Amino acid sequence: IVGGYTCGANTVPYQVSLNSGYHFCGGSLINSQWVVSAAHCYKSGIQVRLGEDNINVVEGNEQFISASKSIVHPSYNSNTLNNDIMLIKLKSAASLNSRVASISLPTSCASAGTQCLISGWGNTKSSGTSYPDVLKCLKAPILSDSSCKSAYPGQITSNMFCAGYLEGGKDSCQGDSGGPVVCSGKLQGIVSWGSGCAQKNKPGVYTKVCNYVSWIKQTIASN
Ligand SMILES: [Ca+2]
Repeated sequence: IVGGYTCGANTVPYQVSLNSGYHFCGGSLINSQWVVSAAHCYKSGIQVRLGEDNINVVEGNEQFISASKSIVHPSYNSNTLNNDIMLIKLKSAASLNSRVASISLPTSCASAGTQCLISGWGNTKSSGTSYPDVLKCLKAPILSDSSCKSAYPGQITSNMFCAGYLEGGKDSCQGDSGGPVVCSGKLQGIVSWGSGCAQKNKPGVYTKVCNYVSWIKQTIASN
């Protein structure tokens, strides 16, 4: 997260870190057994780390649970990033309390102008590289479809939305991938892609979670 703020420990209780020897992506806990992330975050041997603030220090609220199975969206295209969503099942159910909690799925899509919270452990610099140990947060609005398409001609599908600031300086970034965009207590987006980070006229692009609720529910019901 570039141009954000330190969230505070366990203030984003649905945020998870996906670990394969190291943090590599975010995700969102949506029930005791399941995490939503980006399909571009797929790999084998994932450990889901819940209850994290400092990802390099054991601070007392962590639950580390291996994934039993990952399900990339059936129509994910890794070239275009269309349908950039994946479900991850935990081998055992997480213990839920106020520091580790699920986030609700949307029942309606969010509109441009809605304010959201984007979070993660990704790079905090728009030029060069600095990875934080503690969770970072950014409040940002959803942008209009027309501004999003104008920013990224030929690239924005009906399964994507832009959020952030056209002036630059405030965005998600590498290592935030897969993490949440939460608006009015609902998971509306997944950190997906963008041109660099925090660049002028190049806002963040997010997977439009409301399009996937049917798939998520039916997949959980049978897996
Ligand atoms: Ca920790």
